[PDB]
Amino acid sequence: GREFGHLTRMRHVITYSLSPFEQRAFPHYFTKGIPNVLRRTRACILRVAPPFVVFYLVYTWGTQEFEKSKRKNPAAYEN
Amino acid sequence: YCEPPTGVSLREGLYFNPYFPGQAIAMAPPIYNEVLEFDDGTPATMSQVAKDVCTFLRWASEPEHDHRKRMGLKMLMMMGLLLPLVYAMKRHKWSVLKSRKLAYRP
Amino acid sequence: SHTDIRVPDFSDYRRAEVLDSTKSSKESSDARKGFSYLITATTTVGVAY
Amino acid sequence: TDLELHAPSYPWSHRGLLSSLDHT
Amino acid sequence: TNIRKSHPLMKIINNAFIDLPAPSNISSWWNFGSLLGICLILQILTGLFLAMHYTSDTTTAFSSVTHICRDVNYGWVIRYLHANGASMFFICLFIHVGRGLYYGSYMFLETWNIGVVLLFTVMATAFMGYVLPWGQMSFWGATVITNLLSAIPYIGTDLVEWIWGGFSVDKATLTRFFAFHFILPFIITALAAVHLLFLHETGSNNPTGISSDMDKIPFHPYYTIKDILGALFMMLILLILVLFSPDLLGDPDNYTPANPLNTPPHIKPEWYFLFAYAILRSIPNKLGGVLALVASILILILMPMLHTSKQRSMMFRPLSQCLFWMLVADLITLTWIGGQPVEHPFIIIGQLASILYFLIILVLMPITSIIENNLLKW
Amino acid sequence: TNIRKSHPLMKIINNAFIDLPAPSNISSWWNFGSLLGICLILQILTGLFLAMHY
Amino acid sequence: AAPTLTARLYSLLFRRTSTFALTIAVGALFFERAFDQGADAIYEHINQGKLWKHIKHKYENK
Amino acid sequence: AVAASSKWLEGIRKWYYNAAGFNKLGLMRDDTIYEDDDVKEAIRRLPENLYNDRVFRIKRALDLTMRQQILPKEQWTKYEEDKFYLEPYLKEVIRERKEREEWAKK
Ligand code: HEM
Ligand code: HEM
Repeated sequence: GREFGHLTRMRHVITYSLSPFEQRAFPHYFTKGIPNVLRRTRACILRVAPPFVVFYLVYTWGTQEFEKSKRKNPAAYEN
Repeated sequence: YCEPPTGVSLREGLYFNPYFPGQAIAMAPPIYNEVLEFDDGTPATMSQVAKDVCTFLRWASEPEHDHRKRMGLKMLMMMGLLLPLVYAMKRHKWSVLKSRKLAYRP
Repeated sequence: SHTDIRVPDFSDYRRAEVLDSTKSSKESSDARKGFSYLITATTTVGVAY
Repeated sequence: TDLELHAPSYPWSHRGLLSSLDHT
Repeated sequence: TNIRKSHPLMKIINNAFIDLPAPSNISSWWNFGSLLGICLILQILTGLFLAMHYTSDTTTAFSSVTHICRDVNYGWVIRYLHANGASMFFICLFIHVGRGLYYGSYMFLETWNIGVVLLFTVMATAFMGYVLPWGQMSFWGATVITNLLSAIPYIGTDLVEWIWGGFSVDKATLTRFFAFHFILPFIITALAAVHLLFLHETGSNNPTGISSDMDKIPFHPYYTIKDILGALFMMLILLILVLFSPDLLGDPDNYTPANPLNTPPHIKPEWYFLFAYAILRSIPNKLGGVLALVASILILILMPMLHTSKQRSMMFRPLSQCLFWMLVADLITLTWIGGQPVEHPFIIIGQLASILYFLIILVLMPITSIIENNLLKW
Repeated sequence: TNIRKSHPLMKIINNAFIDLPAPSNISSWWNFGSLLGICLILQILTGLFLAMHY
Repeated sequence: AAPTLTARLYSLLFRRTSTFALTIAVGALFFERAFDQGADAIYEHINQGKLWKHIKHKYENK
Repeated sequence: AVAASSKWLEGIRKWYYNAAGFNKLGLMRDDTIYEDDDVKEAIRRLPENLYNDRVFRIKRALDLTMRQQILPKEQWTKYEEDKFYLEPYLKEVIRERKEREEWAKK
């Protein structure tokens, strides 16, 4: 009982629009795609990376240390 | 295969091999030079016979290799040109709504 | 608040063949609808095969 | 508690993505 | 007159798909859930052409799959679609869930609670029928999981033998596990038909967190095409994985036919459980350990009422966005731990993840949502 | 309020067999549709074990 | 303002809705005709002298 | 607690208002509140020259994000002219619930 007749109430506003057949669908895709990514990646490259960055360190530390005490046990296997 | 190192004990029936987890296995060496004769006219060296054996064995373990990499190729060419179509029909439809201006007058 | 109103400019989105506001579009009407339907016309064939 | 000898790699004649099998 | 609005069958589908008010900013992320539906119809369909052939004979089971992946037309394709098309149905789940902990999607109490049940049922069918290819990994994981539920002080002795039909895997077990696979599946589909009944009557969401009844566009021509496009994009990756490198996501230890005479050296399940198996063995005390294993799918119903912010979604909450990315990295280190033998730091380190999956969303997230309420004066 | 009326799920079984108008003089020859309903339902639970051990 | 192929194509066979649906049918006949060869030739040229059809000439029809 | 160092604290209050980005999309603070049932009644008490403004701000600042730009930098809502036009209509609905509650209890 919440179809397109009865919802919120609004007043004094206006909007315009064309058709699709009187326009082209590629307005400078090449020369506007790159700047958007350039401006937005900077903002959230800092918000997804640093949490993930402290796993590379612990993983490499553990891997190389275990490799030592598996491939180089005869170092401390003193005769 | 290699001869056993110094200071290592081994079983009488056991022969030294460095590729084994136990570092020794009951495999009495069955493969060496000129144990066979290749009827096709090939100088039978150990390496060549071992290579032919391995190429036979994998095929026996999974024969669908050759019938796989061909449908895996007639899938990309056909798809790789239909899919760039659907995109265009999309753009048409969503291109009604990215062109509207929205002014306010109280 | 009524008589006033101008639809703002849609000049940079138009097709280049209807971007001139001097001449009509009844001449520039068949090329558009013969172009934008071949995507679908290809598409139906693609779905079929 | 010991080591193992991981085998090397060879340019096998069937190793590619779009390759085949020598049927001889 | 208008046949679309007076026929008893087409009122139902017009009101449900073709003509429902929908927002207009929805992120692609609102995309994935439909994909799951595509997976659901494909796992059922491909899975009946195996129970046609398979034989629940304890010394006939393993040779069955071995003859199907050789003997019949195109069976090598279907076996692998069934083994790989659920490595991805489990891909979908972690995205459709994690998003609802970004865009405040739990305030739908009714929708949210008929969820977790489905999570439990789907997660259990795969274990319940990855032990009947009848191989050593299949038997020797079955034994290990079985011996835990037997550590209940008075529960354990009796329940364990009812599923074996004896003392150990014989003709009396493979038969009733193959009983299980058939029925969990059909029952699950009806819970999915009810998830959506709730959905009508609140409408969808939008990635800002503000009710928008002002500007709702239809769900024909727009959501119908966006959906079809992305769906015919899941069939690129699925088929490239299966028909280029199938053997990549598995293990080479369901090939030696099942025996009690051997025992696998480095037993470990497939990737997508090793998370709810790394808590388990992380701690001593078997009776307790089973309890901490299910603390997790029920940690979730406890998180609609720990909410302590004034706004919905993380888009306008730049300080909480830090804590949401130390949750997923936690679940990635915790899956690197599990499928790997026990050494010096593995025990100490896997432990931290277990301590933290709980300290992040039990203490921290309800106490760090006020430090910022105090900053915008609500 | 009344729970059955306002709940989104109970609202459906309430209109189907708890509360719908029915005629006064319906005989016992109108009992066979529900018997078929019962009859169809045995045959799927039986037929399950005849393939499980089958 | 010379018309393009599109205008004459739409005048010919697209604005009928009884013609349009057909020529979709048409491509698959053409595609079916021109695609087996286009894929088979390239696949066989990629790897030559290596499959039985390249070796059967030793033993075929004596 | 502190007063002299609170001038430091005021500074961080300017920082957070620049971090969260509801000013970038052309909004004020009270446009971004989650409407449970105590805020569904203190919205129906607004005068009809403040109700309509909140509708036009939201409908413009929601179609930017399906287009994925933002608005020119001179147009950002400045920090100090932001308006709390809804605090007074809300710290009365809450104050009257609490009352029906001490009634029933005691
Ligand atoms: C949610 C739905 C389902 C999931 C997630 C699922 C999962 C699985 C998995 C992972 C396997 C392992 C196969 C292998 O490793 O080779 C399997 C096997 C099997 N499943 Fe399913 N399954 C589902 C539905 C069904 C249904 C509905 C049926 C029958 C009605 C079924 C019958 C079988 C049979 C007979 C096998 C053994 C055949 C074989 O191993 O090749 N499954 N299932
Ligand atoms: C077989 C399992 C599942 C299926 C088929 C499924 C399917 C769906 C579908 C089709 C939607 C609506 C479409 C959409 O929002 O994109 C949806 C929404 C939702 N689902 Fe599920 N789901 C499943 C499991 C789960 C699980 C495990 C949860 C865990 C909480 C969950 C919670 C939700 C929520 C909160 C929404 C609301 C989406 C919104 O924000 O509007 N679902 N699901």
